[PDB]
Amino acid sequence: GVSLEQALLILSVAALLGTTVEEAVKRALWLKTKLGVSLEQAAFILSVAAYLGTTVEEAVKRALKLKTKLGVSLEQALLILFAAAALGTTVEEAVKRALKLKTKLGVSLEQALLILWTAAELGTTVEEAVKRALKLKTKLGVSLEQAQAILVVAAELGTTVEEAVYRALKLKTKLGVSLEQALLILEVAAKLGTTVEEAVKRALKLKTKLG
Repeated sequence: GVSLEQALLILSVAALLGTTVEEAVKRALWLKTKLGVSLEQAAFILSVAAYLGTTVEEAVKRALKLKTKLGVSLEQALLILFAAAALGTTVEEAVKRALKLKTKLGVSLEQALLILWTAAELGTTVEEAVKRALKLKTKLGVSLEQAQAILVVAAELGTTVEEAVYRALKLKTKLGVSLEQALLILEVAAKLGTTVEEAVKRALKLKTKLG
C-alpha cells in the first residue's frame, strides 16, 4: 500500500538531500523500520534533520526528548523542531512565538508553527505571509493550510500564485488528483529540475519498485 504521495515525498527528500532516489529510499526505509513510523514520517524526519543541520540520529534524539518533555506526539515535536530550525531559534522561543500567533489569529499551535515555518521559507514576516495566505483562502475557497502550500509552491516554481494555481487546477482536471496532490507534483518537478510529466513518471516507477 505505497501511495503516489509517498513516492512523491521520497523524490522531494532526494532533492533536498542532494542524493539519488535509490539512496533516499534506502535511507527512509531504514529509518521507518528502525523507529516503526510511517514512510511519510520517516521522510519528514530526514527533512527536519536537513533543516536542523544535524545528523538524523541527532534529530531523532531531539524529537524523542522533546516529546517526553512537552507530552506531545512525535509529529508535533518534529514540527516544533522544524519551526525552530527555520526560525533559527530555540524550541522554547519557537513555541513562545507560536502561542502568541495562535492567540492572535485564533488558530491551533500546529497551524501557528506551520505559519512560522512558511514565512521563513518565503523570506517574509509572518504578518505578510498570513495576509497573503488569507487573501488566497477567501479568493479561492481553500484552507489556510492549502493557501500556505500554494505560496510555497509558487516560490519553488519561480511564479506568481495565479500561475501556480492555474497549473494545479489543470492537473486536477486532467489527472483527477486533489489540489494538494497537484501542488505536490508541481513542487517535486521544480525541486527535481524536471517537467511535471517526468516527475509523475518517476513517482510511478518508484511506487511500483516498492510494490
